[PDB]
Amino acid sequence: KKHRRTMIISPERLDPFADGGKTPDPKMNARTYMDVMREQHLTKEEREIRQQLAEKA
Amino acid sequence: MTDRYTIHSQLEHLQSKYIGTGHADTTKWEWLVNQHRDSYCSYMGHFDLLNYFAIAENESKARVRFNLMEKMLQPCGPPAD
Amino acid sequence: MDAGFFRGTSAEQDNRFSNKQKKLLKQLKFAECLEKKVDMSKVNLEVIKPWITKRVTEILGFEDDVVIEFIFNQLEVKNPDSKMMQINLTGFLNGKNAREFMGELWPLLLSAQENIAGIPSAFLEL
Amino acid sequence: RLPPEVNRILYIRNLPYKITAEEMYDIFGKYGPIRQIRVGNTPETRGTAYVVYEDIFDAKNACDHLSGFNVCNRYLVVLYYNANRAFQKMDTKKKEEQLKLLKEKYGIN
Amino acid sequence: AKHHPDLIFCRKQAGVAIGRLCEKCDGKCVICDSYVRPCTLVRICDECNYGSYQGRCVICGGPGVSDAYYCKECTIQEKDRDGCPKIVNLGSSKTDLFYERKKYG
Amino acid sequence: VCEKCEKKLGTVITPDTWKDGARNTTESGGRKLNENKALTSKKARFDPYGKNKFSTCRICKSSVHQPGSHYCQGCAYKKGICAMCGKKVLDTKNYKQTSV
Ligand SMILES: [Zn+2]
Ligand SMILES: [Zn+2]
Ligand SMILES: [Zn+2]
Ligand SMILES: [Zn+2]
Ligand SMILES: [Zn+2]
Repeated sequence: KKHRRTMIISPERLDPFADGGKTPDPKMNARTYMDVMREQHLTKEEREIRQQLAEKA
Repeated sequence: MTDRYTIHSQLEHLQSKYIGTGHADTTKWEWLVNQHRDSYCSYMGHFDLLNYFAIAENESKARVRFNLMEKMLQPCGPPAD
Repeated sequence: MDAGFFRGTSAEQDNRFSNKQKKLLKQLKFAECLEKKVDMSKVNLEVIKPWITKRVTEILGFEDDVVIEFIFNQLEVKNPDSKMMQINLTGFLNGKNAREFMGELWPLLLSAQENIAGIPSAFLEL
Repeated sequence: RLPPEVNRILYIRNLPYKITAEEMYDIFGKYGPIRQIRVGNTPETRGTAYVVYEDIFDAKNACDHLSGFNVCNRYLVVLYYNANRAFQKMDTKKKEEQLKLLKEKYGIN
Repeated sequence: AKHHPDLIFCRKQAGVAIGRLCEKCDGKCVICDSYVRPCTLVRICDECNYGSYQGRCVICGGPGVSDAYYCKECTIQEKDRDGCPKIVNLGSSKTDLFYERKKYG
Repeated sequence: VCEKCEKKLGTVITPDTWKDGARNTTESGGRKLNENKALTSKKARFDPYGKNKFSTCRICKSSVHQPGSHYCQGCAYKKGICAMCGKKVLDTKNYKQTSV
């Protein structure tokens, strides 16, 4: 259960449907879907890296 | 404001369930199309209103019912927008 | 009681919330051509699939087989609802990419059903 | 032999105003090396601080002994900071090039 | 119930299952919650007597001990025709009572 | 009342909470479904034209409060009898009944 205390509140997320699905404004710094999936894939990869580099040393 | 929006969701819930309830923004056209269609259904249902209409026009009852079913599509003309 | 009885209310029971699907069918701006009806028995699908895969892959910047197969699964029914498909993709893609995406996938399926072979015009060419 | 809520970051209340940077680091640096110190500028936050220790055990010890210390004739209130949220995006491009340089360096995958 | 505005009825198409009432709810009307003049028997929809839930209370959900009726006034107004009258959500009052006793006890 | 007269008793509109041996619950059958109140109105209630007219005690001549009773509460308590039929339900040889 303690795993729910590891999770932190994410930064601001974007709403695609807001204002009739308008063209998204650049430099808004709101995460979209593809930003989220990149971060998820990137942390999976980073832990694979540390798990590999653990066994070497 | 929020009370306006909660009234709005409740009334569209009703209108889906019972076809033909209104809300504060029912137009004339909508109200009258509902009461035309309800009238047609009522005429089909009662046997003696349907007899009366089949006598007053010299038609058979099957023709009368079929014409009433044809009128159910646009009973009051096209939508007014 | 194997689960609780209480599981939340469904949308048919609860009047406190408005119908979000109808509301989005009003306010999103859909592409020009999506009103034309499509029959999928008249369309060949597996020739359509690699273009979709490639199209989604470059829009996304990576490949998501769940979005891919989701799009494919929506096209399995006989008359696919195009407006719901643009809504259901708007979350994953920009909502501007979803509009463009339907705007090219839909006339392509129209061209496919007009053919006898099942194949749209630009794919008969090439 | 530690509770899960222990953290490297400490939050400090009742800090006398315009205390020096040197005096701060000297007070908090006894328990271990210090990763970073942030001091509140805005007047609603003014007079309170965050201190990050490089070691988790030093931060544990500084909470355990630091509390109720008397600096500038006032008691010092120390707590753990609960880093419960993130304030910016994690900048996938920098993390990508960093991981590419590590993986290139050790031939991992 | 009529005393709780946030409670919600099932209202699906009722079936051949007879709804029942636990000892606490015995003798009252499911809709308007009265004690007098019982007119008609309550029928519940299929899902609401699925499985283990077969035979629980309509109004609260406890072990049912007698049959539930509509009163005469709900029959005359045809409130007995709206659907399955099983209450599908606990509501704020029931939940608050639990946490309050648990805090104390 | 005595045991044979208890079919002449009136019932309370609300059902009894102790269900066993009740006369007004659904299971007992004394609370019937689809009751028309106008048809069952004169049952076990006073009706000056009907069969239960306003009676007085046969002994003290003061008015009873229960339909179909021939003895007022005090006289029935003191003599030990059923208020409706007058059969004795209590042996009062050793009881100094006190009206106080
Ligand atoms: Zn109950
Ligand atoms: Zn009722
Ligand atoms: Zn139900
Ligand atoms: Zn008397
Ligand atoms: Zn008797």
